[PDB]
Amino acid sequence: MKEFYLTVEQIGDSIFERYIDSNGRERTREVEYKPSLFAHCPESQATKYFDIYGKPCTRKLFANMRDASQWIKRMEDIGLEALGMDDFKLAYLSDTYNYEIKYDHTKIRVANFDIEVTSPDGFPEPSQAKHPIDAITHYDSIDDRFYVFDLLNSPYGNVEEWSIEIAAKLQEQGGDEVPSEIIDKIIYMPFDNEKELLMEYLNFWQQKTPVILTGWNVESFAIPYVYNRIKNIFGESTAKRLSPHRKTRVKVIENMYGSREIITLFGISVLDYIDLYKKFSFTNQPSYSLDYISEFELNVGKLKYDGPISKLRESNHQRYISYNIIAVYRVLQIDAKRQFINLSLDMGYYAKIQIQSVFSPIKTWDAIIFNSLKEQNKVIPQGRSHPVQPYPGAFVKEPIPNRYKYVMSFDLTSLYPSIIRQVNISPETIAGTFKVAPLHDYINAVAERPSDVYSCSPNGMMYYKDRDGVVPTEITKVFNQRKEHKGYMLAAQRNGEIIKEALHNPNLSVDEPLDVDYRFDFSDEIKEKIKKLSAKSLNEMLFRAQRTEVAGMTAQINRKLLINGLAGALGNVWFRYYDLRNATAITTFGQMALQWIERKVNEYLNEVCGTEGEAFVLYGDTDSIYVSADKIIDKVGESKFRDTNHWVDFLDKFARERMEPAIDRGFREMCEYMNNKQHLMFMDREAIAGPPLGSKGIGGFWTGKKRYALNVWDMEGTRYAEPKLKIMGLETQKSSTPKAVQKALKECIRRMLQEGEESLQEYFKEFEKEFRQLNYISIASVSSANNIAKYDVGGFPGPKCPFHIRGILTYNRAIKGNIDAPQVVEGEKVYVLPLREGNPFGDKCIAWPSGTEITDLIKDDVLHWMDYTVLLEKTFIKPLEGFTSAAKLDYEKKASLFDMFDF
DNA sequence: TCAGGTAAGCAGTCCGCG
DNA sequence: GCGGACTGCTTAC
Ligand SMILES: Cc1cn([C@H]2C[C@H](O)[C@@H](COP(=O)(O)OP(=O)(O)OP(=O)(O)O)O2)c(=O)[nH]c1=O
Ligand SMILES: [Ca+2]
Ligand SMILES: [Ca+2]
Ligand SMILES: [Ca+2]
Ligand SMILES: [Ca+2]
Ligand SMILES: [Ca+2]
Ligand SMILES: [Ca+2]
Repeated sequence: MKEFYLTVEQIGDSIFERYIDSNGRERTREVEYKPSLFAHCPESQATKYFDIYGKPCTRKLFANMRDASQWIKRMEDIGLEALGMDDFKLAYLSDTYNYEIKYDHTKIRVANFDIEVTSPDGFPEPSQAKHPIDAITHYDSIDDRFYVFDLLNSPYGNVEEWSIEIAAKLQEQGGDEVPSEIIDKIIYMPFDNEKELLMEYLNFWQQKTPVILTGWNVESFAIPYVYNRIKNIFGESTAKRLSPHRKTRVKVIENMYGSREIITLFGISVLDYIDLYKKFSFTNQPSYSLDYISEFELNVGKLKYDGPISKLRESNHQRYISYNIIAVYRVLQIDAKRQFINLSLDMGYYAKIQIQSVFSPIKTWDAIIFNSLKEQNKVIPQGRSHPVQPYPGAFVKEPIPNRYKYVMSFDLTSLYPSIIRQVNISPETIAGTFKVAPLHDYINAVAERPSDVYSCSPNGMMYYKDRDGVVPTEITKVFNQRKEHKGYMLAAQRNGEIIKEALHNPNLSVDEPLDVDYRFDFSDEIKEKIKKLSAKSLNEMLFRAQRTEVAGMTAQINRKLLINGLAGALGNVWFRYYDLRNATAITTFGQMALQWIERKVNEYLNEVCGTEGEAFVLYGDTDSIYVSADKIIDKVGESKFRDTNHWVDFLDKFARERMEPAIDRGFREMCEYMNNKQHLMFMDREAIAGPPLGSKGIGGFWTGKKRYALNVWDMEGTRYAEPKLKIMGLETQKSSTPKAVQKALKECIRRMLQEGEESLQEYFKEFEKEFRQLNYISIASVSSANNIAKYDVGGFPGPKCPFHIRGILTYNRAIKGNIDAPQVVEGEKVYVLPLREGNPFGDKCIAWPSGTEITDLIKDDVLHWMDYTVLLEKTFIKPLEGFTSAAKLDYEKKASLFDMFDF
């Protein structure tokens, strides 16, 4: 096997590297790496190094890394460009791994741990670390073992040994329901004192030093706590053994509001799973507690316990230890599903970066482009300082607020990256500028053709056409990877729908799930065998189909994130290739393409229906168009269809055979208009929407930009066994809206689109009548809480105080002088509820940490003074009024004349 | 909420709107 | 009441 790196660090004048050697063994080496940088020179000619612009460069080989860094400072003092990779470990990896890296994950030590620390006086601050660490579970992926370190004797209590036998038993037997599949994988180590616990942990850490270190909030809690605790007890040198190079750094993380401190452990890549989840999951949650995310991702219920956590070890150490083990497991289960570690490794090695750099598309692209250019002997430019300037983005059409019965959407494949490729936008393909006409002139094809020589964007920029730029070239590579995984995702989706179909008629027989690859469309053979399976086996298969879909989704959606991130990286001052000319060239081009093809679709459809000037495109956002299809359906007549699937077939055929060709023709013309290098505007049908045939459903509606709902039957080639509501923007999609309210609004929408005005009024009446039985948490609003301090004036709301902040301030007064009550954390999310006037809290609302029950100190009093009426109007009625009005219907039955009986 | 980008919606505060 | 200016927060793309 080829070697691969595990980690890389710069310490003084040494590169420190952990790696896997050609034998498959983990290794560590110190390399006094001498870096090279470059300077412009006259042709000469030496001379094999050229900058991206083609200007000749002399390589300057440095004695050590500090000389190289100091030289960069001198070149700035003098006012001259210091060229080349100034992040010296990237140059190191580039020289040391001059090939496409093939990693073997089973050789990489992925660790995930969680710790427990008991605290009577509130939250155990990692900076202080003044309380004993009384438990650590550390799973090791190489050993496949959960290592449990359990403190028996504490100032906060002396406990008995944990029982694995009691832990395995059901909650109903009195045990802790530790999953049977991990029981045998537990290595349990009890300790008589915390010193002996920490000493073994460090010895253990040394024998099995993590490469990849993860967990839930491990970066913000477990790592800083463990390091500081050890620091307080043994001294800093001992704490520093958490790093295989014995180097650590207190690092300050800045944001908009304040600053926290984390501990950088050199020679380890920390990928905090909460952070992977937030970057890669593409879900906005009301809470990021492990409990909450586990429920959502895995459908496993909350770990129940009586009393507060700060009394749990003392009252139930058995359960304490067991919940610490389950915590670690639940993260592994989430990763088994979402595969974010795999993803991170994939991308990290592809880019040749430190794995933890995957969180930064800027750092990822810097490296991909650097390695690409080094291969051609090209030298990268120096990073400059730029002032942050706003620039324009996409076009969003203003829709006429209305019901819309029949809709087909069309969408451009990977828009921004395709534009980069079509136009050939790169730092070194800039050819010049042309005199620009107002955008509408280019849209309506009446402006002077920008150029006869170069590939153009309507923002004024012209690009070379002889060769592909390094941005287009490299972005094409990641795009192709993305297209493979998306293939798998869509295939697993289709497969999922065939299984769902077969569930309508499950055979009565004891059998097993078929060994199949859900990444590929089911053969006719597999299809028939499925029609013969039991409900149990079909369900087990659906689950696997849905897991294959989620793995494909992660691999595809995040590659899409990386490629789109390049488009935006160009508009980021910290990026080596920041150029607002290039970022605006991408966005302006997109504005044109959309509005150009709106004009084209209108013309085609107006011609084919024999009308003049009617809008067929009702809406569009960034890269998609929504086309009214009422007139196409009405031409062949609604009564001419067998069932819903029949008109869905018909429109599918209309869109694939008549529409897309016309759209392709239109986009080809725009390519030759802008004189682009390559036609890559591919706009395929996405969704086909409408009511169930024979129903009073309205099909879909829009209330404004980014706010609409559609009843979808087919999406990207997936024919739904059950119609799917595609709701964009509306309150059902916002994390700030209550759960109960999301469900209810959704049902109201379902009824409007699938059933009609009457069915809608049935539900609203019933909801309104029962809503006061709903659990207080399921009707709380959620909100992130920033700048509580800013609006805090002596316990009371300052001027302009936000509603949710007032709720927090109210919560603070009610719990004042109590260290044990859960504190609201600045920057996290809170649940919010309105309070009836006259309450003992003395204000109109209260807030408390989301994902939690409100403390028993005030719960009863909160539940009593809860303003239901206000909740109903704000979160539910108002939004519903907005839907019903846009769609031209009523949620309350209005008074007619056909009713007054007997009169 | 350390970690590509812009567009644009809605809740709420404050206050004008004779 | 409702909107406009403004802050704060969230989603669509
Ligand atoms: C979803 C999304 C889109 N965009 C921009 C860039 C996209 O090219 C453009 C269109 O978005 P999308 O239509 O959502 O996706 P896409 O065209 O990039 O890729 P595909 O349709 O094949 O899945 O909007 C972002 O900048 N960030 C995002 O998170
Ligand atoms: Ca815990
Ligand atoms: Ca698209
Ligand atoms: Ca798409
Ligand atoms: Ca059957
Ligand atoms: Ca789209
Ligand atoms: Ca097509």
